[PDB]
Amino acid sequence: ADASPASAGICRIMGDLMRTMPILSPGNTQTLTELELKWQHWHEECERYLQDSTFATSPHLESLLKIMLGDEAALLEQKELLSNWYHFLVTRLLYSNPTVKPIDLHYYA
Amino acid sequence: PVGDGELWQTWLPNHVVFLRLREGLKNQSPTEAEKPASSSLPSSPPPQLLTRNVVFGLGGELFLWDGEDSSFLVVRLRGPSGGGEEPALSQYQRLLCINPPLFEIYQVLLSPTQHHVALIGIKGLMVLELPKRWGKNSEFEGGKSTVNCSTTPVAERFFTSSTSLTLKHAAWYPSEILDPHVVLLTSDNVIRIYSLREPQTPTNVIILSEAEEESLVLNKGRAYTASLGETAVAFDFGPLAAVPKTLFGQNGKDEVVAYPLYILYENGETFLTYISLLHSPGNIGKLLGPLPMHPAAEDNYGYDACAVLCLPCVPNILVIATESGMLYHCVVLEGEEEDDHTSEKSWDSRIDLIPSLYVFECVELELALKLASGEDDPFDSDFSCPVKLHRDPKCPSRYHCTHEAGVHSVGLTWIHKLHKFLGSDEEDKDSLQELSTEQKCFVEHILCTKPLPCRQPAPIRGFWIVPDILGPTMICITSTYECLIWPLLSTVHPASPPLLCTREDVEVAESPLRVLAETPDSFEKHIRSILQRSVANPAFLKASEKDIAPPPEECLQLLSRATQVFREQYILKQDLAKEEIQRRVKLLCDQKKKQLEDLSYCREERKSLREMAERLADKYEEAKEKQEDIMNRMKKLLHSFHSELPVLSDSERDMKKELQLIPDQLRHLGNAIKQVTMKKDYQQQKMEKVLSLPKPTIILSAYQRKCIQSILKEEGEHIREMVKQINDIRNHVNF
Amino acid sequence: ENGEKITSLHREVEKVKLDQKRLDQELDFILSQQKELEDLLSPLEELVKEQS
Amino acid sequence: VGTSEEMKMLRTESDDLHTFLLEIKETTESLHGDISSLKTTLLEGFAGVEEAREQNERNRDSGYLHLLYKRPLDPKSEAQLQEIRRLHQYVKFAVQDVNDVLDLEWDQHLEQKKKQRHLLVPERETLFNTLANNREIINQQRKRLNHLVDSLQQLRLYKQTSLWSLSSAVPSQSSIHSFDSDLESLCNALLKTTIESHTKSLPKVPAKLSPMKQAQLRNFLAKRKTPPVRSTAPASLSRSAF
Repeated sequence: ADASPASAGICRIMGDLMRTMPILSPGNTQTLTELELKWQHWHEECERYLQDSTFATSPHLESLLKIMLGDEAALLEQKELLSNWYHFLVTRLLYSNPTVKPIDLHYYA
Repeated sequence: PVGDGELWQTWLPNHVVFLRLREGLKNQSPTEAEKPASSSLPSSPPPQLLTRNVVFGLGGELFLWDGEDSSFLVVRLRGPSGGGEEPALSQYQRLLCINPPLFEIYQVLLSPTQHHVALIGIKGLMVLELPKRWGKNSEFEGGKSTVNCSTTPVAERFFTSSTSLTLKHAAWYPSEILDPHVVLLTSDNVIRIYSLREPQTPTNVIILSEAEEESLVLNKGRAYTASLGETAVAFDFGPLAAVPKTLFGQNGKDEVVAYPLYILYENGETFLTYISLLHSPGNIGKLLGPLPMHPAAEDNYGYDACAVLCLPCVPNILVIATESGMLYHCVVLEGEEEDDHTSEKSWDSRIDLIPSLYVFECVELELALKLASGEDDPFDSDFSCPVKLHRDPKCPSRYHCTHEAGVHSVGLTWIHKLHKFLGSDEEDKDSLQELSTEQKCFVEHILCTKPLPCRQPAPIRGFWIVPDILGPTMICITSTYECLIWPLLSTVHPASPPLLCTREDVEVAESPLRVLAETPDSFEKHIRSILQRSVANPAFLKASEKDIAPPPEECLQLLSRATQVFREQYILKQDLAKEEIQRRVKLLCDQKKKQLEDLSYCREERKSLREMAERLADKYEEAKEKQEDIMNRMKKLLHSFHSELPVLSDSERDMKKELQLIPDQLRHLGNAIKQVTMKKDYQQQKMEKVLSLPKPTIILSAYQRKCIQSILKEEGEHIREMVKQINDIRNHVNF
Repeated sequence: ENGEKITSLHREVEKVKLDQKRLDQELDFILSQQKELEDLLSPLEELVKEQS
Repeated sequence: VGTSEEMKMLRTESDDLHTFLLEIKETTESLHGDISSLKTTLLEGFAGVEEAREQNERNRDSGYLHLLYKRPLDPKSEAQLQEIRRLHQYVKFAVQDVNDVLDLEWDQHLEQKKKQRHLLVPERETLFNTLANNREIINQQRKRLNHLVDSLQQLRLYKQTSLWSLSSAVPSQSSIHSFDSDLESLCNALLKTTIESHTKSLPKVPAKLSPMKQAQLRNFLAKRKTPPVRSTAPASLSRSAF
């Protein structure tokens, strides 16, 4: 954004989506269903920017949006940036199941 | 979440306990089908059918009386909280009685202390003690499949001797602070309180009949008082109250506190008594009544009164109910003090102040569904049975009614207005004017088991309201042991104002929608108002594989009643909600268009204001250069108008002395500047001649930088709140 | 939210457009009064050219 | 009503233009100042024409010439002498001020060059001591501002609702020697959370009604007719399709 005043506006939409993501905070008195319903809005807002084609001027930012949406095809296009299968697992849980339980976990592994 | 709620609706009616009870009832039915009658006549009426509740719940488990084992069957409503395993349809505990009850049970009741259960029958009481919970699950005896429970018979020697005595009504005494006491009403018009410490002798006894001074005569007239309704039928407790100071001699000072017990007769008269188990029986326990019911009624408010319920509110609301399905809403108020004016010749100087009952409204229940018969038959027979009243454990403005043909829910919308009017100031008349606006109660037919005149009912055997584990949720169990479940609304909603959208729009500068940002629910609440139902079809119990097939004509009228209610109360309101969302979405599309046209005009004036400001700077410097040569013509003329003066003044000559002195001070200052420059040159060249070895970079750690960035945040946000608080005070203290 | 911005934005457009147009006219008044001063000054510049 | 992008473009291009309605306003409200300055220099000009008129006629008297021996300076000649005196005193002070700042730098260079011969660490604690100073200055202005609010509430000039305030946090060292202090801190916190006490009374009796509200409610309900609220069957089955 400092070097490239043509992408900088779109790079800041990406960066602001990277600030609206509902990550759990250990000091914070919320439910899992609150995290879940907020993350569902964030997903319904990220996919919205993919339908109006917002990132189709820089394919790197278009990939980052698919990764942040839990796209298992775009995540496997990143396999040369995932040095092991258990980092791929934790990435896939972050962007496809943030309310995962121990008794679901085997199937994802 | 939300999806947690649907699983229990499909699971619980299919649990193995409801399969056991639907198999026992089959095995009971083979034996008695063949003997021909011979000529005799029983000189006796049939027994009264008492509406039942042989079910309760505690902490998250449901308790059903199995009279074929003589036990409670105990089933859990809390699934494993994480585990990936399904809740086991086969799992329960049995709580078996050590001594079995020697009578048919029509009702069960848990104690205020939650440790003891009354087992209630027409000829007795037995009380069960709950076994101690422990183990990983807080289970009875740590998870045993059968547990044996202590059981104590109460008033046994009175019921086993007096063959013409029966129970009418029973409850626990309202205390968490005493031994558990049980209260009974029996077929002699006497109330009796028993201790579980002393279960064969009453702690207190209250006679309800006026029968002093005529003694030493026997028992027979019990036929003839009952024909006049002079039988006590039911009772309930109001909240803990300070006793009226007129009921004691003028000695006391301590304010005595007791429970008001309200008592109902078969004629529909009500009486009061103040009961304490903490004070001496001096005047405490005197009967007060009959309590006058206002306004006066020309039928006399029925003569078939069967149940009573005292709501935990101020003033008290006493619900009175009949076998005809009428429910009266009596507000209880203390009586009036009479002025000494204009009266004569009353003849006892001993008027206790007796409280008055005030009917706010009455409800008429559809006990079985009314259909379209002809106009010409004066002898169709309205289907009466003993109404059973229940308190809602999460909504103090709702109560529930179970009968033989179904279940009804009732919400008193005006209770919130009554608590408003009494809690505002003593000049507030307009909260009393709100109490006059015709928001009646709402009445809700949840379950129907007699949907047609021809059909036999399925009388309720179990009723409970779950508060916390399924949300607020109702559980009903039939005469056939079928389990039926409804989630209850958490709030008694009054009706909303009439349609906030008969508006025509008017343009000056601002949006009509600003007023609708002030409340976040605004538009969704307008749709929720349009969708507000005022009739619904009740949930129907399925027909049985032993029922008679009805005439087609009853089935057509039941269908047309149902499709009319769907057309009038659902379909019409959903298309009205659709037209409202169509109107709202259009206005937002057209306002969104306007904002792009508005923005695009301001985008062109962005150019206009620049191609104006540039020329205003051009035109200013033109006027400014012109001012300076006008002034530099002026400053020359004034200089010529002083040059023609023929002699030097005293001041010209003496300014000339000072101007001749300054050059030698400038000779010293113009060496001092050079001395300070050559000082700087020497110092700077002595700083330069050190810059040939490196300083170490002070790498503040990623956590130590984050520490300073957190402290500078806390302190910068404290500074913002102080700048704010100074301006907030300055906006209030204008001088 | 978008409307409260755009309707308040529009009001400062017409404000700056009013005050810029006021400065244009207060400059015409300065340029006119500077001439009244210049036509007044010039006769004093003639009297000194004769007296000298 | 739209896409997520349309409703966002309507925010950015509004703020990307609101920024310029400060840029072009600040130049407009500034140029009004210099246009007001120029009007002042114009009125100096109108005064100078009339000084020049009076002095031209004053120079034509033969009596006036006799007093010139005792004239003060003209106000322009003395204003230039007062400016020369002001500039002389300024050039004299700023020579001393710059001389003495250059010795205050230079003995501080000698002081740093003394300190450089006995080891390390002053460049850590000036940062934390300034933070500690700012943090008690924040507490002193906060102590003063509450005492003003107490005083204004004493005087009844101010009335308030309720407000709240903020708390601190700190991060750990990473580099491997603290763990038993991190644990003893946690141990003392667990010891300081171990159990508390019990109470007993009667319940509070509920509030009694006002006799005036009670008598009003009797006088309302005794006049109310009580027609029954029926279970509402649909009032015309004579609208069936069969």
